[PDB]
Amino acid sequence: LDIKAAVRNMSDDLPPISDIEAMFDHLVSRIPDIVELVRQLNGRKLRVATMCSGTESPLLALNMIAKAIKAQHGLTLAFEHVFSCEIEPFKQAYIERNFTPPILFRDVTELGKKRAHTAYGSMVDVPGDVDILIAGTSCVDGESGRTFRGMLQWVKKHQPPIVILENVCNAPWDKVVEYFGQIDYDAQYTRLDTKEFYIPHTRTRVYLFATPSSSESDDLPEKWAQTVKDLRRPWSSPFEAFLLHTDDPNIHRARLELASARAQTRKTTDWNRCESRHQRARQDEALGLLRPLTSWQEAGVCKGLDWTWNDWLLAQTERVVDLLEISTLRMAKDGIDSGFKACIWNVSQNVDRQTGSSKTALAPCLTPNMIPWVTIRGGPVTGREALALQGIPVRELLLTSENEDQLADLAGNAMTTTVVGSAMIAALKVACHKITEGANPEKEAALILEKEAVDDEQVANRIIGEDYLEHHDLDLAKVTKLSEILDLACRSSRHCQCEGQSGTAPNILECQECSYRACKSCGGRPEHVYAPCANQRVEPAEFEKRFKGLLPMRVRIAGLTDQCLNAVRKAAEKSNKGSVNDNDWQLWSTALLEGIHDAEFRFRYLKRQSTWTAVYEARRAMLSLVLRNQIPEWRLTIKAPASEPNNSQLRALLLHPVARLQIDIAGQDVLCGPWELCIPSMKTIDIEITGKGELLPSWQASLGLQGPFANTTRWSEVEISLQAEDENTLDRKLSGTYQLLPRCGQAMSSLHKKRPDLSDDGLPQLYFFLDPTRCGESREDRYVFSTSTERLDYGTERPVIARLDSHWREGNEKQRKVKLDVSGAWVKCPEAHLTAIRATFAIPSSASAISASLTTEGCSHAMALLSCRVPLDPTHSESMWRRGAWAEIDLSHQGNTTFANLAWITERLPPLDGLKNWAHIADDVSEHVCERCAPRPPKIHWITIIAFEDKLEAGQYEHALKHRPSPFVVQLRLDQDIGSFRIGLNIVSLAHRALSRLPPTTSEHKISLSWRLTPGHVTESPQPRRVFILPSNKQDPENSQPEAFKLPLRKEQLRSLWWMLEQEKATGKTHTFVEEEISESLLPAVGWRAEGKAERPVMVRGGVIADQVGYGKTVISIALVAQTLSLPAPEPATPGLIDLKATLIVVPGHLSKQWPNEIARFTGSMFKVIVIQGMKDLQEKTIAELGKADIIVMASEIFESDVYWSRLEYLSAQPREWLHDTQGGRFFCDRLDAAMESLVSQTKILKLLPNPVLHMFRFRRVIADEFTYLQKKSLAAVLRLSSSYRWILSGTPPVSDFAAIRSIATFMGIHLGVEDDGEGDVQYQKARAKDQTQAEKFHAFREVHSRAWHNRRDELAQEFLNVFVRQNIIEDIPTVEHIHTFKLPASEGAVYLELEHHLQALEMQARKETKFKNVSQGDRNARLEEALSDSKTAEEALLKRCCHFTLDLSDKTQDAKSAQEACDHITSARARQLLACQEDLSRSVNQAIALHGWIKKKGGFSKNDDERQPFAEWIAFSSNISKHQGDIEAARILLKVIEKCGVKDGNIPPSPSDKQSPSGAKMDDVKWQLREQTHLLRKLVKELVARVRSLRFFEVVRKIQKGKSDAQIVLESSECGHKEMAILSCCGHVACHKCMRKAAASQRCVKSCQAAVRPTNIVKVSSLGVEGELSSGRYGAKLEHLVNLIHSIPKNERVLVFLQWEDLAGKVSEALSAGRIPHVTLSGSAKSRANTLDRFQSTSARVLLLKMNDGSNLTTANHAVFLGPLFTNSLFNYRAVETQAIGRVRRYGQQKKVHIHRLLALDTIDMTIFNARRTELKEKTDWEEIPQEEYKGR
Ligand SMILES: [Zn+2]
Ligand SMILES: [Zn+2]
Ligand SMILES: [Zn+2]
Ligand SMILES: [Zn+2]
Ligand SMILES: [Zn+2]
Repeated sequence: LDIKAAVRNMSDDLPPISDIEAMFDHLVSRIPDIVELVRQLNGRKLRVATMCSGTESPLLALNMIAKAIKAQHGLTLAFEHVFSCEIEPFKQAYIERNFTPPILFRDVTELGKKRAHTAYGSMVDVPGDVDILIAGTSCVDGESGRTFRGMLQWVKKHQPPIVILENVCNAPWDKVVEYFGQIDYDAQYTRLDTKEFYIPHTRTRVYLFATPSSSESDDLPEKWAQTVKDLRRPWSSPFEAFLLHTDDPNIHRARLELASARAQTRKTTDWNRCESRHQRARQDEALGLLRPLTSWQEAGVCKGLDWTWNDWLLAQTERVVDLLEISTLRMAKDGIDSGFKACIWNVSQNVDRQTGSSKTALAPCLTPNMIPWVTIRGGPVTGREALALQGIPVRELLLTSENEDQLADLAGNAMTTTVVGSAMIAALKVACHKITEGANPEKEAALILEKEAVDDEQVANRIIGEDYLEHHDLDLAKVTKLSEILDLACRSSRHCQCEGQSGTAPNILECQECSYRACKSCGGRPEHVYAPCANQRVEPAEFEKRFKGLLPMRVRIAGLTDQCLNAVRKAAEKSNKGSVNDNDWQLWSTALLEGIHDAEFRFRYLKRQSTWTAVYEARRAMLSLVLRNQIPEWRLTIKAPASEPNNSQLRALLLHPVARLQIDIAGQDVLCGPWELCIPSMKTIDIEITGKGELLPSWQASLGLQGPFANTTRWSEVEISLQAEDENTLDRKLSGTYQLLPRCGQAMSSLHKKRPDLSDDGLPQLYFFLDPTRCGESREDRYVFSTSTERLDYGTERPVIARLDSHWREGNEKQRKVKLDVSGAWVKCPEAHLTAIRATFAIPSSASAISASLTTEGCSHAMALLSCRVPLDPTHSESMWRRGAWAEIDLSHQGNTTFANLAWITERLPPLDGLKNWAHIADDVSEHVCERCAPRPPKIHWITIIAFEDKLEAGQYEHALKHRPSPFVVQLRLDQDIGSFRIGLNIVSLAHRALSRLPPTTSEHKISLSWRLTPGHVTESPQPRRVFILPSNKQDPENSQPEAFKLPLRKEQLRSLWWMLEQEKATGKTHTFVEEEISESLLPAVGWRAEGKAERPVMVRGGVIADQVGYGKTVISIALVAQTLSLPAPEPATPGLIDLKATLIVVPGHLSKQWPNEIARFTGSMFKVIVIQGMKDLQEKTIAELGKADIIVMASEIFESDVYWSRLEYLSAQPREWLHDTQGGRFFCDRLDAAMESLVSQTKILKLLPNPVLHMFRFRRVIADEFTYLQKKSLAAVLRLSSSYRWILSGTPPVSDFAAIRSIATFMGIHLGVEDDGEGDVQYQKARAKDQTQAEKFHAFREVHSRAWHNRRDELAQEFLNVFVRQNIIEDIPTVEHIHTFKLPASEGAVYLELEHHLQALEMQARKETKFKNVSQGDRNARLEEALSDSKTAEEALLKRCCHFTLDLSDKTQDAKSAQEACDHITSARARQLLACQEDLSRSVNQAIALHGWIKKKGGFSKNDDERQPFAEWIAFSSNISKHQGDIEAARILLKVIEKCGVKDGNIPPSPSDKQSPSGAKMDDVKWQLREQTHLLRKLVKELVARVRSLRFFEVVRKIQKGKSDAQIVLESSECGHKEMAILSCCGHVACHKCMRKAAASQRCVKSCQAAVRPTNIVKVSSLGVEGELSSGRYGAKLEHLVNLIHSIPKNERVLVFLQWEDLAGKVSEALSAGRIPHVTLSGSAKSRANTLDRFQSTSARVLLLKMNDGSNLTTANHAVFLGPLFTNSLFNYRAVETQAIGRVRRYGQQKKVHIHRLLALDTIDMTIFNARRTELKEKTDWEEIPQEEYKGR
């Protein structure tokens, strides 16, 4: 066939091919002329050089070419990756991990010179000779081609014989060939399609071979292209063969970070431009306006079909989510059910860009800016799966912390390996000559044998030990022993699709008429009849082990000779089934015998799907233990031969399993019973479907399609009829009546359930539904009639009973003839048997035998941890084992496959016990690093400053890191029929690694190295951050007294003072904290994580108090200073130093004026004090001036001052511009490091130095009084200076994570952690990743840790906390509550009453604010919403209006000042919006009439009755008062439509008209645009109706509130025939309560209201309010009760209020002056809130007006007065801000009785929220309530 015809949809004759090795094997089998390259090399080594290739698809393909060439012709050709270039750090880390090029450069522009920088920073010379070169997508771009010309300088100089490019179709290719001809290179570009070379991806890219000119009269590129376009072979395997399974540890992890990321967390764009296009499409294809995949409301309110990765759908945008709906509807109406056909959408493209509904097996182009969507999974294409569509093989990949966008970059800007391999092989073949052969074979072969002979010894001597005890022989027949296992299986199997392969989902729900289990969170759109799940859950980790003990490992089949089958068919011939044919029988029996004979099935893995299953791989078949809940069994499947066409008669008949083994429930053994064969014998039978029952909307109708699928009916039952014998031959008695289960989803919502019948009593339930084939035309999909409905996987087949014809679908007909087909007849077989089967293994089982034989500089050797011996068959054996000598196996590139073929051995071994605890030699030699296990990272140089790196040290660091001992070593051999493989850990290497990462100190301590090994380690799915708890400080004895202070210590500061004394004393305590640096190494598949650690004990005196303002931290620290006085406990000293006995405090600037005044207030005069503010005090006093001083306190700005650093460098003997920086980053840290190295020498030399620096000399004590304030520049200052004891004081301790705890511990002196920049948050990583050298940013991606190595550091941080960190946080005081409740005055109460129902009418909750382009659509929003003024949401406005009456608070130009006078403005302004509505409705009708006439100028609609017009039918229906219109609402529509244009007829031109058409032209654009105008007009009609209905309601209630003759007259307008009466909240419909309760229940009042009404709306007219009762007119009733309460307090207390609304606070502050309660408002100034709070707390102003979110001590304050409940989103944040401020007043240090007051309104949303808070807060956290007592005071 032609290539285009073939690649449009996959050829059925090309064999299915998905293995990249088989791809390239076939490609080499194509051309046999490639050996000419072997010859023209003559023993040389080919020289490749890629540039910006991305993922080295070149080298992947070329390795596979070399392996293929050897496989066919027995000829070896080698090639040496001379150098690669790549710019992006994560890309080059990926390359270095997965390939290890010997040279890897930064940028191509540099490499036109004699040397360049490699990725590391080595600056090696450019190589100079290559043979083939490949540039890429990223370099071909005087600025545009900065890279392209830079690469051309390389090409011109070095003249490579072959050059290949790769890029998009739309590139300046002619200019490329011009630039090539500039330097004499023959170039020809051609475009080629990825789908044309073996892969079902669709990508077209443009290539061009190059070669130097004048090689011949021939033009080489033309012949090259002719050969390349010959190398075409279309796709034949669906993209479902390149996809990983859904429950796969790399995909389920991808689902889990999505859920976890959502668990941590607003950006609203308007898609109004494309919205009209979406509805236009829905209108055009006649699709409905439904949303059947995910019913989406807003950005993130959607709800998928429970199996659809819903946490991804929540994160998309509205356009994408809607386009998914439009796609599923287009794919519907074509007989195709999306979600059950395997296909893929790329939904980033706008609507109508693509035709869509393409060939299902194919996949669109996966551009870097893609948002793909796998249909049948319900989720995005995982990046690892986008890399396998580029031909890259993904098994042995190393990925370390890549995003999905960062990895989509790689997968999109890649080279399809088959395509580049074809281009290379044609290029090399055509340009085979002109190659500069070496042709010296034997001198090279000698070196080849030299390298092999030296490494064959090197691997054999790497293992020491093996004298450790061998352990008892294991037999593979561990069949050691009933249905308790089979029900442990049910209790352990999967219950929520989101569970995966080891997960527990709370609140499982199980259905009836079908057993579909799902979690309560992700379940309910395909909802169907649930009930909670009964059974309790066993962990699968615990189950699987009991299962493993039940299983053999190698099994074989005994029976099934030939000619036994030849009598198996005889009995079925005697029986009524019949044998259809003999050709198929021969072709089947043949391939069955070569699958059974000579095959030892080996155990591979266990599937934890909703049913547990075990899998056994052979050479030519597979075996599966199914372990069903009912009828567990074994099924055998035979692999069809690899070289078979897709439409093969053999391959087809070898698709379903071929043999069956019913596990005997009686028998306690797994393997037992008879074997039944599925003989291939297709059968023709005739059936009679009958449709009876109620008719239901069809599947398409339920989706809401509007074409011929507008309304279509299908039956609710189906009565199936089969012939007697034609029933008896089939095993299951399948004739009955099947009830449809529409809520129970399936393909086309088709789940029919068998009714319970007779004699099928104990048997699984049989379902009948539709199941598509994941590929192929709609007419492929059929009815399954099966016994299971589980969501299967690729390569798993459904065990079905009989299939039905493919032309049934659905209907509503009475009965019809249909053809059923069944093809597999099972027949008994007793001759089959399944049979299980001097092995050893050297478990060391002696943790000390290794430790004894361990020696220093033994890093070269691998201490043997395990050995084994197992009998294999040397025949039909595979090449992992090596005959004769140990072969090592490189784990990084072969470990997954290796350990996947050894699992049948590895899962009989016992777990390595005796190794969990760690013990080893002690007092080890310190600082003796290996410099082979742990190289010294190079010194980084600094010089607008760029982090430069030292090239010379970089090269040694490179070589050393390249040559490091692999911590685990695996070796295998097959000497004589007995395979022996061993595992060894390089323990001393781990210890040497951990030794290096532990910085040296001048300590008299010696570390101890140790090591441990833990089995069973499993990779960890994400959990949330661990919170860090601080221990209390009350359980200890209290220090007696300070014997100096004049004031007591309140009995809760004594218990902490004793704690500060005991540590600065440090009784006993050879060492306090043990700093532990661990290093690890993973052996994944076996599961061992072997970790070795170094411990250093350190003894340090001090801690962090971490206590909040209003606590006597200052008092307690002056106490600790007084106690240890004249007591010279600190022993050590630098040999040259100026140590004093003073103590130092570091405090911020505005808190320094405090501290000496508290010594003065307290004892004072018992020790000399010096405070220093400002630099010109350090100049003032010398060293002997500063002498004889006990306590010194410094402002933090002294370090931030730069004359301080000038003095520091002057005493450091540095140049005067050294240490002179304005940014204070990592560079200034080195400027400190060198200086501090200088200080020790300077002070070692040699007083009264006039201007000393604090950093030069040593203290008795340093106290960091605030640790979170100290800026990033001045923190480094306070981290250096030395002291005998270390104290940190802080109101807020920075204890949020490890990176925050480490900042404290560095001040302490501990070294609990090391930097890695892979542990912080995504935010925090960036602020440090801007300071990284370009090589460090690369080194971060190179190595990654285990998420257990972080948890252990978390544990060590917690252990640091529990020793050095205390916190005093438990009822201090009587905390009483006083719920004050309002009566509604109805002077402003009714003002409130109109708001909630006005907002109910307009149904607007919040003001949305987004990007509006349409000037006449955005203003209609800014005006409609304008009534909810000065606020964000309905709750906020309702609270503001229940606190105080006012239309709106931002505009103070007009002031109501009274309740009725405010109602006046309410009525006036609301009539104003009514007129605004009618006048927007004015201009809109005119524009509609004009656009209507725009059809008329063109002339009719091409027919008198071409179509009904939306606008026309809206007229003459909105133009009468007949029906579907308010009693009085619509009479005001005629007054506005007729005045423009009268009766329906004519009036084509408008009476005023400015622009007849805003308007290229389509004549359908304006048509459907007029339709949109009709819809908008209907909308506007609705708001008019609401506006007038609410107006009538409010004027009615204001009538009673006025209480006059009009009130009584319209009171007697009851209209209910009666004359106590309730009012409708929607309009004035005063009809009596007696009938009107039934009116509101029946949802229809007596009138011709107009809209349905709720019984909760009703109010009693006598219950509205009484007038003249209380003067609630001057201000809000809340404000006057506030005045009353604050009057009622005694004058001597203190009051604070919160004011949760700052807008309301402006009015509250003014109204408080009416009560004349002098107040502070906490505003009016910036940064002068310090004086705000110093006021009235130094001693005046009583009451404070807080903000409820705007560290200060409120100890003077006694009464909190909340003034209305706070409005907030989450209960967590509610309680956080609620216990906070409840904490601000009575935290500690208070000698009062705290009272909490609430001013709430009885009939108001404020109580509606208060009840919601109370009735839910007591359940969660079991929050402690406070006693409630009525405030009587004064
Ligand atoms: Zn779920
Ligand atoms: Zn159900
Ligand atoms: Zn070492
Ligand atoms: Zn009545
Ligand atoms: Zn009414």
